[PDB]
Amino acid sequence: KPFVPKLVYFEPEALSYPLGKELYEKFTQMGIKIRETTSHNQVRGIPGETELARYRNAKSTLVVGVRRTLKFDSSKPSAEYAIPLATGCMGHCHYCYLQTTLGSKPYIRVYVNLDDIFAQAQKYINERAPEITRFEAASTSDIVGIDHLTHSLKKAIEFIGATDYGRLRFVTKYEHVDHLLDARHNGKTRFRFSINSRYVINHFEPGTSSFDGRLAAARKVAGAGYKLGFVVAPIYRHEGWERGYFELFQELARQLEGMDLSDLTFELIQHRFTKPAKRVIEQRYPKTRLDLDETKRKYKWGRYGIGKYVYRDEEAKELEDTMRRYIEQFFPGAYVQYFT
Ligand SMILES: C[Se@@+](CC[C@H](N)C(=O)O)C[C@H]1O[C@@H](n2cnc3c(N)ncnc32)[C@H](O)[C@@H]1O
Ligand code: SF4
Repeated sequence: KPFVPKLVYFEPEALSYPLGKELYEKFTQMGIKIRETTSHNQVRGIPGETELARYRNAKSTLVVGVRRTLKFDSSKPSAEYAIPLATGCMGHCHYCYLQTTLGSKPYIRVYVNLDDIFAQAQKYINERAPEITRFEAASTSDIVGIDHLTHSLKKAIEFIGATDYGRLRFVTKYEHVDHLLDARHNGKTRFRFSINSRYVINHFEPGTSSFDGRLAAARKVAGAGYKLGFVVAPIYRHEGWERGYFELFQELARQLEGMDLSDLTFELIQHRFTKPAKRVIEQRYPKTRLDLDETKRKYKWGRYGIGKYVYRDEEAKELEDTMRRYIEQFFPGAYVQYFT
């Protein structure tokens, strides 16, 4: 509010880059505890005697490192590629799918070699030009929520804005967007916000900005000329979900009335969870009301990893049809990019 870490790790090589140097100067000036780590993927000594303590303390830890990977992962259906600027999040969403992603770490990571990263991005753009290449910057982090510390996203926005065939997009649950409002985005960045029913936000999204805060930020970014979008996710069949999601879209329309919404986009993602999710989530959030009963679900098998549970076809279809009705009612001429 906005996020500031209570412990910072640096890779020694990180100090060779402007961002690493800048962050070391900032955090030493603030008197924050700073440690050294050989790799940002191998961070040792995070305080805590229990698993819950170590998890919660990791969520208050920042790790400053060099990105050595290299190839960008695909990010379909959002975008062609995930541009890697950060990994991890300070938020505590009970359902967060990043918790059980292969190789995910609970701490927040930021990468300092932006020249390298943007160079590789340009390479991907050139490989496909004159076709457009889209980059997702919040695939494995809340890149916006972290950004006031680094301005790495602001730099990426302006990098992409300068390109002819590159486009950028990202989604956030945080309202701390003021430093991004004067960025030279050149119309090539889609600024999105995660929204949900009152039930889901109140019960499952602690440590994030409120709905009203997210909408205040949305009006700001739209007013600064960014393309605006919303991601309705996770779509979760809680008791009274039909009316809950009806009221979401009704309230969303009221909070955006007056504004031009001719190019507004919606993305719909149903709640999914993996086989190890129940054990992990119940350890980290003992009092959660999140239902992870796999017997009511359909399993989608993994390809190179493990798969996940989604709602059954009938219930998934019901969710999709209902969401599409609401968007048609309150946002005629808004585009629904996908339901998954
Ligand atoms: C990985 Se989230 C990273 C970006 C940012 N920190 C944010 O929260 O918007 C990206 C989206 O995915 C959703 N999401 C998270 N977990 C799940 C899930 N388990 N099932 C279904 N959806 C899940 C979140 O609500 C987001 O809309
Ligand atoms: S804000 Fe996004 S990345 Fe952070 S815990 Fe919530 S879903 Fe996960």
